[PDB]
Amino acid sequence: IQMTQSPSSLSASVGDRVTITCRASQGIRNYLAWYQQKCGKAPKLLIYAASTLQSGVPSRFSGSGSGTDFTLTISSLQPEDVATYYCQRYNRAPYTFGQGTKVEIKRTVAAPSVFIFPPSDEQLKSGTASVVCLLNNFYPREAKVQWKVDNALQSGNSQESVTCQDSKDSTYSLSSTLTLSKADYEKHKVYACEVTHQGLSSPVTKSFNRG
Amino acid sequence: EVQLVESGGCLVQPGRSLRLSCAASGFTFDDYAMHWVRQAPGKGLEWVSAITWNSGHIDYADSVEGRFTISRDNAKNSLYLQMNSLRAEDTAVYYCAKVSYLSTASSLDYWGQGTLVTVSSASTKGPSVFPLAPSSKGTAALGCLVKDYFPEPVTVSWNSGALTSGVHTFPAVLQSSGLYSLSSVVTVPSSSLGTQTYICNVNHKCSNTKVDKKVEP
Repeated sequence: IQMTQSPSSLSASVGDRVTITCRASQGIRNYLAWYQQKCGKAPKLLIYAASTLQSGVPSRFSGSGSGTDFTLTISSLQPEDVATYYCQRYNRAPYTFGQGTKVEIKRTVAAPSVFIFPPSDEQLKSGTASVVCLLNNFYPREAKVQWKVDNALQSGNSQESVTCQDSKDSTYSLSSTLTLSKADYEKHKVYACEVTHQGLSSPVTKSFNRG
Repeated sequence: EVQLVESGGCLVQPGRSLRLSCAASGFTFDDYAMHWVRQAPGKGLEWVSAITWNSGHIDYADSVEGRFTISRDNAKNSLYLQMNSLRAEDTAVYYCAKVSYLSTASSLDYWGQGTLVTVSSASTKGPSVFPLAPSSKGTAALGCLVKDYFPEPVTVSWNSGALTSGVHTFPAVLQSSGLYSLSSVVTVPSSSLGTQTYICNVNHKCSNTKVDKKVEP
């Protein structure tokens, strides 16, 4: 009663062939389905019977194996194949799902659009003041965002978010959110994020001066 | 067009017990085994429970034995999961799923969209919505800030859903306070900025609140 997908992650480029495996600890036989789950959506059945393919699912998803070692192949990665993939046994309970396998499409570098937002007067009436810096459509996913109030480089008081890679063009968007209380924000003037990214020849600093 | 709608679960206290429902339609309910599969926020799928069409056999996972109970009311085309002794770590999205064929040794070919259950003693709070108005910083960007609410989730649409191109609604991120915070932003043609009205519609189901902020330069 146990199934091991391998590997955990994999970033492939478009056109590539991508192989995920799934190792059953008992003898599932033909009794294995493969599931695709796109970001923030339910899962979809791609493959069942280890090797049959659900209607309208593209020929490019193809799985195989029998009994104990199984293997899903995506013969030509498209941009919409960035999902997470799961295997599952269904001979008899427990109908166990595999550990998962996240797959990220790998495009050329793309620098990010950068915006910045001082705190609403709406929010200052409520005591706290958060500044939001936006990173709009980029790859690769990593980027160093650095806050600086009066050039004093802030630490420990900002939190990032990041969207899933786009199914169309495989780009991320990030938001860092600096969070001060009206009293801290009201002392300083020079408020800035500055963004380093691989797609950037030199760092960017969008900034504003009020507070 | 087969569809499975889950409901019932929002916020629930540890030790206590909540009951998830899954009315189904668009196929003969009497025929297919049903499952419950759950996904822990930021974790894999996990198989919870299973039941034959005539409620005549049943299985649970070890994670679940002794606390949950699957059940089904074929007459009211509906599938239940009584969840007792809820632990903090039961917090997950809970899906029901029809079986491919007239057999239990069969895959899951339609999934509901799944209700989020959160297990916590903390109390529910609707969110403060704040405007991220467009200033200096060809195109320009504006958005909303959905601050300090609990539990997950909120839904943000723009201009009642008519606006969709170029919208980022970020994953909520939990704060020191223990409340979630959120940003939803759009890229817009700046040309329109003085003529076009942009409104974000936030809607926090678990606190009955719903707000419609209008963003202005």
